[PDB]
Amino acid sequence: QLQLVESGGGLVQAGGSLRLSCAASGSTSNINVMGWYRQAPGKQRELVATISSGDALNYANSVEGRFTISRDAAKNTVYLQMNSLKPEDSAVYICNAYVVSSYGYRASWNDYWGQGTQVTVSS
Amino acid sequence: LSSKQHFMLSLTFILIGLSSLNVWNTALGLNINFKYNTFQITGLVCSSIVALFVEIPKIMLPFLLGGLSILCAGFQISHSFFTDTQFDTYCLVAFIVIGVVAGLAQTIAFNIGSTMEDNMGGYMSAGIGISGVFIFVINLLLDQFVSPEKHYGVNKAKLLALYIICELCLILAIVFCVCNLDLTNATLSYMELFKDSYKAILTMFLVNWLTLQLFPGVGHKKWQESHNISDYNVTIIVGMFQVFDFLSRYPPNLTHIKIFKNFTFSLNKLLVANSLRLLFIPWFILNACVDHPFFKNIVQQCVCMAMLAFTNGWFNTVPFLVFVKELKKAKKKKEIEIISTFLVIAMFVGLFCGIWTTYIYNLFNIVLPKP
Repeated sequence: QLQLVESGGGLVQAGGSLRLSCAASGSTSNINVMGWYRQAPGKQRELVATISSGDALNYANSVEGRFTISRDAAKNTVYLQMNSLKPEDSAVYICNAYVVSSYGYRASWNDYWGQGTQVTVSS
Repeated sequence: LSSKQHFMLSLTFILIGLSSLNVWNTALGLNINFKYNTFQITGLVCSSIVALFVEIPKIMLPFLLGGLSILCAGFQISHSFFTDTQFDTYCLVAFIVIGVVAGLAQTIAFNIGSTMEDNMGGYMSAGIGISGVFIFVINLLLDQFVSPEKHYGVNKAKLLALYIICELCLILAIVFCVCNLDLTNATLSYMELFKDSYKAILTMFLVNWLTLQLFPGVGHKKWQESHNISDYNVTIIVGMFQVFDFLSRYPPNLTHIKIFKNFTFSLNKLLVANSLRLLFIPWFILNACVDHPFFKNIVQQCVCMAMLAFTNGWFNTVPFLVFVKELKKAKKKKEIEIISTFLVIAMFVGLFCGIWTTYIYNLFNIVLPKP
């Protein structure tokens, strides 16, 4: 199977900074783009930031200039830095992977989701 | 979903792929006439391109598999009790519709595999490869137990045996699919997507355009008609293209191993790798133009086709695995799937353009004189 480990969530004051670490063990080299998705309580899933294998940076329009996401291909770990946290970002962030299964003449993609960490900011 | 149902689903997907490619593999093995192969490839590519854009109903898959089975039955009955002209007309129209139906079946099976957890695209591809290997193995086993009567240029007993094997595989795949599968129920413009991932499209058209340029009608058709290769040796020659082509698509996948670390390299190095593949054209032509004993050798002919077979599949999976690295402006997950649609389209154009440019060599006086 493919397993994802996430750590860094917690309760901090507004305007803080946290570092979220996501790592993959099962699939080593077939991962194409890893990213983070947030799901607010009583709300649907939304995109936060994804980094591809060729260093392609994607972001949500509401997090531009505040979140920095970096990758370390040596150990297949992707880290996300959040700066100046605000109350509306209180949600659960789940790491995501995008694996290509392309044994030939057809490319198929899979989504692997971790358990995720709960991030709440108040006061 | 426990282990038993997962195993059954993997088996039925492998079997669907195997039974879909069985017809093409046995058409290659039986030394069928070249124009039939061209018609089959044209039908397959046209149907695949059409079905990529249109969400065809997913219930019809067993119906077209049964149509494939009855087409094989018609093939048998035409080789049995039809005269030459009607046999030719039938066989050609049947091959066109067979290509169309096989393309539709492949598209439907891949769509079924994609829209479910624990994708079976790898299992279907493994099924196609095992179809090639299985056809080669049964042809090799059948060669020494069948008299070569050569009714209409095709062995009667071999044709009957291979096609009844294909029919039984098709019907048992039908029952497996019915029992297992459930048949009830801001983006950038395409110009930016094309102008960005253009190397991946080009590197995939080139490999399929060149492989299908030679192997159909020059890989073993012109060698045997210019050197009088025995039918026993032809089966080895054609049948080892379809065993090394399947084996060559794995090493790119197991890149984590030290030995296969350099098998997936880059896109820029792929264009220069396809340029070196153009050196296969003189080698294939030279094998059908010189009588000097080294060229008139079974092992050299086998190895020369083996090298083309290995570089075909290996260069057909690399553009799928490395094109995401080269992407610059296509970052959304939706554009990754859209670009991948361009890649498979670029292959079918390569197969379609591959077969027809084989007729370019007809102008050249490649074939040696009969005496």
